[PDB]
Parts: sequence; C-alpha cells; structure tokens
Amino acid sequence: LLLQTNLINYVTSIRPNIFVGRAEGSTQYGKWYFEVMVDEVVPFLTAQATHLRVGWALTEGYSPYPGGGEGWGGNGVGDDLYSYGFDGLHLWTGHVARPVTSPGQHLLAPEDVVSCCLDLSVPSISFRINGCPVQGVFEAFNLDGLFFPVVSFSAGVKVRFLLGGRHGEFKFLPPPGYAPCHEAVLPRERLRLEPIKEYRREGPRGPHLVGPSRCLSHTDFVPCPVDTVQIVLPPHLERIREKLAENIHELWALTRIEQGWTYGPVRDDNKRLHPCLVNFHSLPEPERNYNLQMSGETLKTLLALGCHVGMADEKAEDNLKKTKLPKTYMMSNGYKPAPLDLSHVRLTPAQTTLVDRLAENGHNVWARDRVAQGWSYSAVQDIPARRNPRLVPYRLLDEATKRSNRDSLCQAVRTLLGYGYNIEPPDQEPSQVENQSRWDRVRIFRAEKSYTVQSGRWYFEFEAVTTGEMRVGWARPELRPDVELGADELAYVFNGHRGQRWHLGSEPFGRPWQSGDVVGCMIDLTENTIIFTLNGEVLMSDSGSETAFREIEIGDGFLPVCSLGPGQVGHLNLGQDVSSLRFFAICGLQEGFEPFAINMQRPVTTWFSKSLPQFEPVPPEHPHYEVARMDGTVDTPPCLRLAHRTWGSQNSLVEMLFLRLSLPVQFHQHFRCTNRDDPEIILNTTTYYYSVRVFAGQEPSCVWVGWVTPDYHQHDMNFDLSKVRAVTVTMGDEQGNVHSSLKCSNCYMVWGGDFVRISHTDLVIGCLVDLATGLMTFTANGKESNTFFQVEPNTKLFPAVFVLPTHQNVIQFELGKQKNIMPLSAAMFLSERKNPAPQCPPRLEVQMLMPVSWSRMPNHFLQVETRRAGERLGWAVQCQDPLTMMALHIPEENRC
Amino acid sequence: GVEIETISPGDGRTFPKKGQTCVVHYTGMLQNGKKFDSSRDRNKPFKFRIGKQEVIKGFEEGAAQMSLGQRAKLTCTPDVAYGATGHPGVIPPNATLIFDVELLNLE
Amino acid sequence: EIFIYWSKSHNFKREEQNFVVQNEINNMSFLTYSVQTSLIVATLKKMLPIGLNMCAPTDQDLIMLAKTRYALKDTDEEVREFLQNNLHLQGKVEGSPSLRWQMALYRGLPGREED
Repeated sequence: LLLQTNLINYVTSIRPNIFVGRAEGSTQYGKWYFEVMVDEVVPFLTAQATHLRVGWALTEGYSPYPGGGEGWGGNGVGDDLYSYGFDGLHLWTGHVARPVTSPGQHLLAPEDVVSCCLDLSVPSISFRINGCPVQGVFEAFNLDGLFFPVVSFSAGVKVRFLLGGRHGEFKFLPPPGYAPCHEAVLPRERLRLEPIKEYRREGPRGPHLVGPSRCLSHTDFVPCPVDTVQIVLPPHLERIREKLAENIHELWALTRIEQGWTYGPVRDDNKRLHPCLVNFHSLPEPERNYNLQMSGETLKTLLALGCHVGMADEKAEDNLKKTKLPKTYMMSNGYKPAPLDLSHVRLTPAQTTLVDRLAENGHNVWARDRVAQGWSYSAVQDIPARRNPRLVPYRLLDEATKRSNRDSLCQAVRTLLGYGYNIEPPDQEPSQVENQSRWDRVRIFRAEKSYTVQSGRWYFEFEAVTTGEMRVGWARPELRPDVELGADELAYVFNGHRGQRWHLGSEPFGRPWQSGDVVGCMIDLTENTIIFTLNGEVLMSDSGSETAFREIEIGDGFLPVCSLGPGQVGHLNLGQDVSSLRFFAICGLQEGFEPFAINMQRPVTTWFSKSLPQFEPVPPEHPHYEVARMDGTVDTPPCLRLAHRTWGSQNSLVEMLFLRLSLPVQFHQHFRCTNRDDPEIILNTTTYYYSVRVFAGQEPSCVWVGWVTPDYHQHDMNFDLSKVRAVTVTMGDEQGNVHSSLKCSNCYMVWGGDFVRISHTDLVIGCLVDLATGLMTFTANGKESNTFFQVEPNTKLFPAVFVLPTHQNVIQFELGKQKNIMPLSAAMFLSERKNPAPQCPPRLEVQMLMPVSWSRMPNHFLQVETRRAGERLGWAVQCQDPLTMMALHIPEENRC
Repeated sequence: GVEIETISPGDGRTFPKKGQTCVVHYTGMLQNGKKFDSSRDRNKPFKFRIGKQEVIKGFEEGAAQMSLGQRAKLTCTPDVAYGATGHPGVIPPNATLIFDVELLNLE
Repeated sequence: EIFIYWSKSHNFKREEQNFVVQNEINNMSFLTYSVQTSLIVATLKKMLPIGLNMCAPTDQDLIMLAKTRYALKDTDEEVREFLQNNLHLQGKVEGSPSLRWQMALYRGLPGREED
C-alpha cells in the first residue's frame, strides 16, 4: 500500500547497427551468429550487483529509457517481451529470470565468450557459453520488426563485440549454416556501436537533444515492384520497338572498347574482350530477341508507371548519324559505336525522376527473381552459397550501384526523347510510409514546472543542428504531451523548417533556418510580448511587427519548450553560463532581457514527452468517453459502464480503446499441484470471476476481453490476437529433451468474434481465474469457450477490454459472481477474501492507455566508451563510473 | 530446508569449520522478490560465529556449504528460517527468504 | 542630437507629417501613417543599443537619477555637475547580484577598455 523506495543503478544498452529480420519474400538470410567477450567485470561497484546481459532485441518496442521502468528499474536485455537476454545463470524475458543449466554455470565473468544465435526460421535464439551449449532456448516469438544484437550493462564492465571477419574472430566456429553478423551491414552504412533510441547525446558545446530516429521496418527489405505482365503492347511502342532496343544491345560495350577489354574475332561477349560492337545478329539469337523484349519491357514499365509517348517534331532518324570514331575501331566486320549512335539530345527533370523509378523497378524485379531462386543478402559475396551484396531494395542500395543502374536507362530514355516521343509524367499521389504511430514522431522537451516565469524579461537560445521540423518557444505549464506545439492554446512557438508562428494554428512568420542557426527566444512579461531572433536578427512578420506574439496573458506562467521531429538534433542553451550564449549581446542584452537560467546553480531540470503507453485513469472531463459507476440491484452486479459521448456527432473519435481496471489479481506463490451457494465450497474456493457485457449495437468482432499483465504498453491502433507478445522459453537436458516449455505473454484475451444471425442481444463474456492452479478460462454466453491459458505462480493480471467503439453504448464491466465462484473484489482486496458479496470500491476504476506521458530527464547520464579495438579484438564497450537513482515503486502496477 | 545455488565459484577447498567467524556481505529478499536487508547498503561485512546459533538455521547450514570467496544464493524455507511468527514489521509469517551471500573471509 | 532636436520642436513634427503625406513614403519597406513609423525614431531605436553599450551596468543607476533631471527640464549644461555633484551613484557589483553577471559581460568586451 505504501510507495516503496530503493537505490538502483542506471542500466544502458549498446547494439551494432546490424538489423536482420524475416518476412514474405525478404532479401535477408535468416541465420545469424555473434559473440561477446567479457574482459573485466567489477561484480559489486555499488551496493547493487553489477548488471550484464547479452542477447537479441527487436526494433519495434525495445526502448530502455534511462532511469525508471518496469519492476524496480534497471531495464536491460530481457525486461520486456521485445528483448531476449542471458546473464550466464539465467535466461531473461518479460522481466522474468529462468535458470538454465550450462556446464559450469556462473555469472558472466572475465574471460567469458558468449555466442548468441538466431534462426529466425523456427523462430529461436540459442546460446553457448565458453563453447558449452546452454540448455535453454527461446522459441515461438513474434517476428515482426527487426532484430539486433544487444548488450545491457550497468557501470563497471568491459565487453567486446565479435561480429566475425574484420570485426572479430569468434574464438569458436559458428554452428553450421550460420552467418556472421558482419554480413548484415547495409551497402550504405558502416558498422558501428550505438545506443538504442536516445533523446540526448553529448555535444561539443553542451548536451544535444535528439528527436526520434527512423529505423528500418522488416518490410523495407522486400522488393515490391510494379507488375509488368498485364500490359497489352501499344502500336506506338512496337513502332519504336527496335531503335530503343538496338541502342541497348551493346551500350554496356561502348565504355571498354580500345582498352584491355577490346573485342576480338576469335571470341565473343563475356571473354574479357566483350564489346562485339558489330550487331546483335552475330550475338546469340535468344539473348538477342530477349534484349529486344527487354527494351520493350522497360517501355512496359513505362506503361505501368504512367508514361505515354507523343510525336511532334522532325524525325530524329533524319538528323541523327552514326559516328565511326577513331576510338571503338574494330577489325571484325567494320567499326561502329557499340550502341546505336545519337546526336545532341537533352532530358527534362520529369525524365530524371522517371528514369530513377524506372531503374528502381528494374533492380527490384531482378532482386525478387534472385530471392525466388533462394539467394539472399551478404556484404561479402558468396556465389556458391548464393548470396549477393546487392540483393536489397533500390532504396537501400549504394549510390555507386544506383548511378550505374541509372546510366543505362538514362541512355535509353535519352534515345527515346531524341525521337521526339513525349515522356509523360504520371499523376502525383502523396503517400506516407508509416501513419499509425503519429506519436512516435515528435519529442517535446520542456523545463520543469517549478521554473515557470510570471514576470520579468527572459531569454534562451536554441541551436538548430539539423534544419528540419523543430519548434522552439514558450509554453504554459499544463502542456499536453500529445499535441503538436502551437496547435492548441498552450504554446507560442516558432517552427523553422519553413518560418512559421504557432499558436492555435499556424501563420507564416520569418525565414527558415539552416544548419547551425541559433534561435534566441525572449519574452517580455511587462509588455506581454514574445520575440524570436535568428542569428541575432529579429524575425519580423509580414505586417512589419517586431514581436511574434503580443497581448499574451501572464496566466499561470510560461516555460521554455522545444520540439524535435524524427532525426532532428538541437542544442537548448537556457544560459546558465552567459558566455555560452552566442547571440545574446547582439540582440537581447541591452534591451533588458535576462538569460532564463542565470543563477540556476544546478542546470535546469527538463522533462520530455515519453512515448511509452502507460495506463492512466479515464479523465472525469473527457470529450468522448464517459464511465458510469453503476451500483448493484438484485438482478445486476456492480458495474462500470463505458459510453461514447459524441457517437454520431461530427467530432466523433472512433479508435481502438485499451481499457483496464486499476487493480490486479495476484496468483498464489505456490500452486496446489505439488443460484444459492454451498458455504464450504465458496469459502474454500480460489476461482474468481468477472464478465463484460458488450451491448447490442457494439459489434462483438470489435471487442477483446480478458487480462493484461502489468507490462502491456502496446497502443496498437490495428489490434488482433496475433499482435500480442508471446514467447516460449524451453529448458532441456544435455541431449536436448525438453524439461520445461513455459509460454509467456502480456495479453491473455479472447476475441468476441469467436463467439458470434442478427445482432440485437448483448454478449456477456465471462472470465474465470483459478489463483491456485494458474489456469484461466472464458465463457462466451454461458457456454464454455475452448481457449485456456496457464500462468506461472505469483503473476499479476489486470482485467482489461480492448474495444473499437461501434455504438454510443460500448461495453459494461460486470463485477459479479457465479455459483461457487467468488467475485473479483475478493481477489483484489485483502479485507474481502471471504466476502462473497460483489463490491466496487472507489479504488476500482477503468483506466485507458495513453500514448505519451511526461518524464524527467536524468541530471547525469552514463558515460560509455566504444572503440574498434582491432581487426581481431572487435568492438569494445566500457562503462566504469557508477550512477545510482533513488527509485519509487508503485507496488500494484509493478513500475518504477 | 536450505537450497544453495552457486552464482560464482570460490575456492571449493576451505569451508567454515565450527568456530570460525564468517564474514559475509549479503542481500535478502522475500520470495516474491522484495528486499528487506543488505549489508552492502550499511557498507560493512556481517560477521557471525558458526555454531553459536546467532543466525537463523538455514543461514547456518547454508553458509557452511559455501567456500571462501564463493557467491551463492540460499533459499531458506520458514522451517529453517523465522517461521510462523515472523519478524514483525520486516518479514510476514510463513515466509521463504532468498539470500545472495558472498563469503568474503573466514575469521 | 538629432532626436533631442526632434522632440524639442513642435511645428517640425507637423512638417514631417507633411513630407510623409505629400511624398507618399511607405516608411515600412524602408525599415524592413503615424509618428511610430517616423524614420527619426526608427533610426534611433535601431541605433540605441550601440549607445547603451558604452554605459556600463554600474552606470544604469545614474541614468535612472538623470531621468528626473530631464523631467523637470533642467539645463543641459548643468546636468554635468548634477552628475559630478551626485557622484556617489555607481553601486556594488558584489552587493548587487544581477550586476554580478552584467558587469562580467561588460568587463569582458575587448572594445570596452577600463582605462
């Protein structure tokens, strides 16, 4: 009942920028192997034991924000269902440690070599320690997102990543069929060790705030071209079917003539003397007409894209000629340009964009075909192993190969343009790659509410390290963390991507910044005005006013606020040291303004918008959702009914709603195996019950009813029971025979569509838990379902319903009892363990999932050092100065 | 009653005979995973003479199997721990304790 | 000097309003009708920080006192001795905290020599 506190170490995580995944028709191999060599570990640098785990993690939810978190903080590899870790004695996942037998087990000590494997084919994550198999395997886990290696550690460790090849030597042969992890660096990046998602990095002059980063989704490795089959070939294309083919029959041959690759009558193409500029008649017939119909195929891509041709001017055939250059002279049947010659011809930007996507659709058809023949990607080419360094979608290819591909089709479209046939751009359709997660877009860093200013004249600077979408300005204390700055009335901010004011909307105001610009924001609360300066020059509106905003009411106060978009960095200088402020004196000093932090001896504490979905109580004043705490008549048990206020109205917000009741039911620490009520059964029972009434009108296929563990942070606006986290930790003997197959998750739910012709009767889904067996059961409408769950001892499980509203009467929690099954209130409250009368005390209240919440930024962060130790030593990690935190633990929610 | 699980091996040669004080730094937790004590927070190693029954029982068959420098984890059942009465205000009745014990020096 | 002659004359202001009305000067594109947009006051507004730069923050107090002097329309020449008679005006950088950070910047300026 009383908030518990303790001192806990800070824990961080480091990964290579190697991401591997699996999907239908993905260009990625599915068998990966990496090692970590432990060099030094101080077992107890603080009171709390030193943290060190290795493992794999997922790119769609493994975000270990420094500081608090699940349980007692110190979240590393294995403190959620997105990471899979190992510490030498235990296998960690879902914040549960499960002992694993290894031959000589012990915590990770100096001179230890941990070999982690991922076969994403079954999905599995094996391990070895010092070359000895670790008898325990994660399996059957979620395969969305991308997997990267990761080590979690507190201060006082030194480790070394071994990625094979020139980044390590593995000390141990990878088990057969596995690929070293250095073969997954994409052709545009360099192998390096980086922290997981971060909101802060150290900078030259001071800390650099960092906005969200864009990680590759597993569907960015599948090449998805435009189908080029269902295209009837037009007359105007077959009319030009030849020259556009003749000009790409030896165009690749033109570059190397009169060089070491100079043709010879004895040989032909592909004989280190390739050119053979004579004609394609001398060349083999199948590849010949294949080249003709490949020129046609490029034109077919032009058709499917939306390119059409039209002839206007003088026929280029007349005013074009073939040039027998002194270069490219050959003895085999005369000399000529290897492709078909062309005179002065130009290309408009429409053709540039068109040839870019035209080359993309060539690469992506080629890659698709190669994958369909089994091939995959590898930064080192292995032909007999059928792996290529270029099996990636065009967007991920390197600029050298992009250009090399673009050259050929640029020549083709150039030859087409010479003949005067129009290259018609297609229609333009604006599309967004990712739309659901609108919240994983913007990070808002504000000063603490304790610094709110209600008077005086204040100043602070913000350096735009990357010209992008960032907003800087002043903000009232009760700033919502989930609205863009200035959209509401709680912020007066400046957006620099294109110069815009923001308060209750947008107005064009000022220049756009470039990289390195310093925006000095200042407020005069005597005149009630806000001024922005860009590099010491005041920004002026078009009307001529020198104040961005005027007539601002002082109100409760104002705070410095900053908003960094995806991939955006910035430096917020509140001015604790005046000399640091670069453009203060030029504009801001003589006018009377003071730096915001002028004697904040300790640097100003800041809070950021933490995009981790927490469950929070439904606000009593909410524009859309209302909760009625209906009491209990004789026929009806106590309820908590959810109603949608604005259904049918114009401003209706219809979206997935993740509801849960505030208090959990805890399972017994030891399990038993190793109408009117019978008083002795009801008093000696451990089965508990609660139902949910899905009212008529609310479609039963849009409701999921059940339980959630206290670590459900998944605000997924497209929910289904295949998007719930899952894993299967399997413990076996020396031979591999299983001894345990524990199945873990965080959402134990049933879909109302399993239970459901016309819908006018409500659906009463009942849920039962046996707290001394660990077994969970559901009843559809009286009939027993076929979904049973088993949960290990001592777990917590909140009641929960996930519903997409389809009626203004959505659902209704019902805290009743069956015959010889106690109600929830008996399980939830200790005082009621023997009371069989259903209750609904004021602590039981429906909570909903909020996408974003404010969170403190730590004053001091861990100092990790990474360096490529050598070609054979591999990448090294080293943290040695300790950091602690005085935690505060909310016991019912199991969070810190 | 007490289940010793080695976390990091010590010497496996010198074991605490009766009458040798044992210096052990430790941390203790209810089986549900909550902490009631650590010596590392106080910052001083805890010394006890084995054979004088100052410590709870399981803590006394338990730190006897350990060797010098070893770090292990003991799981004392209430029979070989406080038991049905408890340590009022610290340990609830009928409780099993888990101790991360590091036997630092003997005497 | 131009500005004090600006304020000390009245018909001159009307003639300025004349010039702006018969000559249709935008008075805005120049800067980027009312006396607010007078180029005299606009130029002095833009040139003011340079002037204030010489006056150290420790002289900010004298100024507040001299505000009274020009309020009662005291003689321009005698303000000199109004300021040598009222000489103990400059305060203490240690005794006044805000000055502890203003005087630092003023002390740091390479063009601002204490000599």
